[PDB]
Formats: sequence, C-alpha cells, structure tokens
Amino acid sequence: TNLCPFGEVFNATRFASVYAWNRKRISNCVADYSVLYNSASFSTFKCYGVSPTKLNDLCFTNVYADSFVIRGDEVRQIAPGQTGKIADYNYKLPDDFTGCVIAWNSNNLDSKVGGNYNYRYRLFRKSNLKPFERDISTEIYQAGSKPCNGVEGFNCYFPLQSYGFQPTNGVGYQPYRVVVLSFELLHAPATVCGSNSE
Amino acid sequence: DKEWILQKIYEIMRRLDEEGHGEASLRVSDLIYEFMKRD
Ligand SMILES: *[C@@H]1O[C@H](CO)[C@@H](O[C@@H]2O[C@H](CO)[C@@H](O)[C@H](O)[C@H]2NC(C)=O)[C@H](O)[C@H]1NC(C)=O
Repeated sequence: TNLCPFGEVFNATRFASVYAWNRKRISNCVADYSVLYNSASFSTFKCYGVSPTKLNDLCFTNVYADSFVIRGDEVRQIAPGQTGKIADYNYKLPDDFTGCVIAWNSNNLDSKVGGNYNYRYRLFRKSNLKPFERDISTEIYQAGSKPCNGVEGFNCYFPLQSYGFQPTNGVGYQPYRVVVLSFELLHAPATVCGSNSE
Repeated sequence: DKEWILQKIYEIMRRLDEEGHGEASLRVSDLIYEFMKRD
C-alpha cells in the first residue's frame, strides 16, 4: 500500500559526508523504480543487476539507500572493483554488487563562495575498507616512524580533510550527491515490491 | 624515507585550502593518496 519514501533520501536538504555515509532502510512499501529513474536529471544511474523497468517486476526483503557527497571525478570509484581514495578509505562496494548507483551535480546546494567545509573525506587509513564498512574514527594518523600519541604534528595527521567546495571549481571538482541502492534478498517474505510485481 | 617531502606536501595542501585554492588543495590531496600507496 505505502509508496516507498525515496523522496526523504533523494530530496534531503543536507547529505552526509562520505566518510560517515548515511544508510536508510526501506521496507514495507511499493517502489516505482521507473518513476525514480525519471524523477530528475541524473549524471549517473547505473544498475548492475537489472534495469529500472525490470526492477519494477521484482520484490525484495529490504532496500538500502546509502547517500553521501563526493567530487564528480570520484563518482567512478562508487562501483565494484574500483580503487582510489574514496573506494579504499571512505565507501567500498563489493565485487559482486548488483544494485544501482545514482548521482547528480549538486554545485548549487553544496558549494559556497569561500569554500564549503561541511563535507569531508578520509585521506589516511592503515588498511582498505571492507565492502559497506563505515569508519567514523578520528585518530591522528601515523604516517612516519614515530608514534603520534594523539597529537597532530610531523607526519602525524588528522585523518579527514575538507572538500572545500567552491562554485567556481571545475566540474570534476564540484560536489555530487550520490545514492546507492542495494536490493536485499533474504530467505524471507518480501516487503518492498516493484510497481509491476506479480 | 618520504618523511620530509610528505610533510611539505601535506603543508602545501593545508595552505592552499586556507588561501581558498580549494581545487588546488584537492589536486595535492590526490597526490598524497597515490604517494602513500607506494612502497
Ligand atoms: C524530489 O522532489 C521533486 C520536487 O517536488 C519531486 O518532483 C515532483 O514529483 C511529483 C510526483 O511525481 C510531480 O507531480 C511534480 O511535478 C514533480 N516536480 C518536479 C519539479 O519535477 C520528486 O519526485 C522528488 N523525488 C523523489 C525521489 O521523490
């Protein structure tokens, strides 16, 4: 009966920073994925299982919607098998991902004259993230031979950096809002069904 | 070791930000990432 509240995700006023990406569980509702696909101008809308139209005949236990902001030239890392600053240290998709990755330019909401400092990314980490792992820690990172003891200094860095988005950036360095839809199929009665299911 | 040059590149990244060179700072950040991946 209920229509799935994709609007609460895609139309949120503020998005999460990628290092602390947000996840919303979508359950117990009817989802029209073709209407979502057509709901706005997207720069990326790449599904790794089936297409939106084909999604509309499918039912899932839950749908997860992960959202955050990155640079336009980083959206390519939100994909199975990719490496880079974002895929390694911030948000990692599994090699067997079969959901959808959706993105759009948000220069008009997430940039500021003089630099927006609300959005940050992790620049340093001792190891790469596991798929769907989330690291919100802020331990001073030991880049050199000597321990940091919790104090910033020589080769001892705060692990997050601000994007500093300014509207005059080149488009590859402009902010993009990203939504990743994961389609969960447990051994369970479905709770999220497409518009043309059954 | 890379300790001195890593620190200098880190410091330029931070200075470029404070001076509003927000996009130049991101280019330096990318280099820090690639540099630190190397042995
Ligand atoms: C995000 O917000 C926009 C703006 O309200 C929604 O677009 C409207 O959708 C309704 C129903 O489909 C239409 O009747 C309006 O004409 C749309 N307005 C515009 C300006 O396109 C959009 O549906 C929302 N996104 C999601 C995923 O819910």
